[PDB]
Amino acid sequence: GSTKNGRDSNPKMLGVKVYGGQTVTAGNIIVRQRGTEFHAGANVGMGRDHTLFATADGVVKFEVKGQFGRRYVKVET
Amino acid sequence: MKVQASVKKICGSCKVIRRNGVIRVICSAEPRHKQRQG
Amino acid sequence: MKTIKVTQTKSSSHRLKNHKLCLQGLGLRRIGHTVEVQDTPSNRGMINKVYYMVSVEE
Amino acid sequence: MKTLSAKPAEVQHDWFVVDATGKTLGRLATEIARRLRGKHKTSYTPHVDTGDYIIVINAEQVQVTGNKALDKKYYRHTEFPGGLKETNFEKLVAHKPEEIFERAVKGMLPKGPLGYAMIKKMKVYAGSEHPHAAQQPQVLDI
Amino acid sequence: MLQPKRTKFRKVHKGRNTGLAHRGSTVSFGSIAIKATERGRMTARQIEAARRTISRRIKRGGKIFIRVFPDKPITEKPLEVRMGNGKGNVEYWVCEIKPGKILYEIEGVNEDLAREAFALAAAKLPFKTTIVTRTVM
Amino acid sequence: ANFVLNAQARAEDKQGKGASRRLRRESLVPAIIYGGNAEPVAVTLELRELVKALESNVFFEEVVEIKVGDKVENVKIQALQRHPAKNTPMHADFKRA
RNA sequence: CCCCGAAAGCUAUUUAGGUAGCGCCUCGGACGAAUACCAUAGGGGGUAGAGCACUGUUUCGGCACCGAUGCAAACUCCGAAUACCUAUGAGUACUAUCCGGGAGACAGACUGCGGGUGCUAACGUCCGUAGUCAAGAGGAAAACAAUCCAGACCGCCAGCUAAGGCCCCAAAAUCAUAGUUAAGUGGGAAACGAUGUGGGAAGGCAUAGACAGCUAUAGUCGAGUCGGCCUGCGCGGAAGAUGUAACGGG
Ligand SMILES: [Zn+2]
Repeated sequence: GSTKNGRDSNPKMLGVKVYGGQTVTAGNIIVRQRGTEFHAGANVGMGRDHTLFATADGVVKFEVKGQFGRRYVKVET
Repeated sequence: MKVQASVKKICGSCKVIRRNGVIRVICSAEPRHKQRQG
Repeated sequence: MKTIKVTQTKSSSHRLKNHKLCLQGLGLRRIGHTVEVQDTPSNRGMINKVYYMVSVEE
Repeated sequence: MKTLSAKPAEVQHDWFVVDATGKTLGRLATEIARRLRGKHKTSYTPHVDTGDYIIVINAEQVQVTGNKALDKKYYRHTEFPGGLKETNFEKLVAHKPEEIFERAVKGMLPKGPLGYAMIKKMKVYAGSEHPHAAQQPQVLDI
Repeated sequence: MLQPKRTKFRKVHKGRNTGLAHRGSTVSFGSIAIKATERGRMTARQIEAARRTISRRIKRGGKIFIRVFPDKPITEKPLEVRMGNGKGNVEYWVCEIKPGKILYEIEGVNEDLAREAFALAAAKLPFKTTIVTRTVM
Repeated sequence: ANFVLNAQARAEDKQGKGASRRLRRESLVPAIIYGGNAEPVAVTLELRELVKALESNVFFEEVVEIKVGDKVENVKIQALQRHPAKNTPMHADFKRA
């Protein structure tokens, strides 16, 4: 006979692009994510596809905050 | 005489001996309990 | 500043790339070759990574 | 050319007689092979024969350990189909001890014309007497 | 023949059997237990045969607790077939056995009868066994 | 009174996986004693003594005296770890009584 | 004659033993430490393991629930070592990047580790990762591309060593100390069986006389002995065709 499987989708290259302690410029993308695994803090904007980008020049920092305990990424000038 | 890899005592009239590198079971009263090898 | 002698005791032909680079950074170039190096953590790391094919005289 | 090889013409072969009563076959055969090849002389040359003549007496008293006397098998094949013939140490020592010593020594000697020539210098006899009184052999304990 | 009533997926990967059994090595539902000492695979038919032997020989004078359940399907290609063309079909179910894994416990019968029955059962298993008893600590 | 286990001193160089395996090869069992009014104490015991004590049922309820040099600690057996297959004791936890 | 020195991958193709761009090689120019190894500092994770708090599944009990117990690539309340990114620094290495001229190559193989497929079969097949062969001689493994040691500029009848070895074929100890084996085990093969022999811990009994036997519970007998557990080395289980042929030989 034959098999009904044998299909897959092309890769999407998701994940973190700039790690904590690094330097960024305004407009640099920091996180590529399907959902909001990370949220935006100061000087970080969110795109329509949930991408996180930097709106200011500085140093990236990750943190855990809030009652929900969700993770935030921000830029320090 | 029964030749088998597993030879064991059957009754109290049996005896296990080793003759020239071969294990044997010999029974006094019963001549059918004779076992060889194993 | 103290110094330490290091001698290569085995071949490096079929070892890992980082291990060969550690030999190069220490300055060893062939079996039996001995060098004098400064006693610092930076050099000690390279020596420890290739401990199995070197001899250290303190 | 400062290193020199022995000259066959200048070689001297000395005669010795050995008694095999009570000794172990292989440990005797090793020494016999050494002396036949000439490893015991400072003039030893691989391509020259510098050994000594070795007579063996009381060859049928040679001994083996363990159960080898019964369980050591000698084979020989006639080139005809199915022609494999077998014997054991006790029968062979009773019948032809010379063959026992010949096998033991030829196994330990080199294989070639030089080896064949070297093995000619061994004389084996089952009795206590040998016919080589003229050569005046000396007693050697090995 | 024990088999899961329902399953999420029909076919599973082969995997590898390693490690020891730190869980399931303690007698907890009875007095006297039979425990494996090496690793392997135990089939449902083997489980049933061992249980039947033990029950027959103890004459249903106590309670047997079974602590192995086959939940891993196994597939084989039918026959006369070349390599490729997809995975095979399920033919039987098995359970992974690690050293220290308890297989059967007996409660309510005497030590001699229980041990002798376990001796009968061991002749059908594909791996070595040993006998243990309840203990305080 | 009933049980006086003779223990040694188990130090930092003797702690760790390699040291523990070496000790068990030398037929010794690492153990820990933890209780109030003091910090934990790491010790080593003898396998034969531990096995003999474990057989008795009163060992679990009665108080035990652990002797390390001049010091004596009155404790009770708190936990025991056993090899899954061979069943040999491997580690013991004692609580000061 | 001298110098350097690959690849058998990705993507696309009426494409699959062809070809094109990229990756890998070489030469020139420009440019030079902006590079690499290691140490320290900062950073994300959901794999090994483990667990049942979601999903599914399993057994035993008391009232869909509660107590106990077990499992999972497409389960997770958890969670490493490594690997990866960034900054600073000692030492050692003409490294890293750009522009241009010329290519070859796009049929790989074995082995170790993590896996799918297969029968936890194949010198089988398909991925990731490291080594060797390819394109690499020398020594060892009897003979043996892919295993171990090791990288051949030329000459020496000089010396020291690696893997492996020192009774003879054949270079070097019939070397030294303390034990084990009797099976030529060494020098092919399991479930299982039973006695061999060495070592360790424990237990029953005993000249108010046990234990094997022989005589009317006794005793004319006179000290060890009965039964087990954990371990070292051995034994049987073991049948094929050309000729000993399962230590290379002695
Ligand atoms: Zn009988």
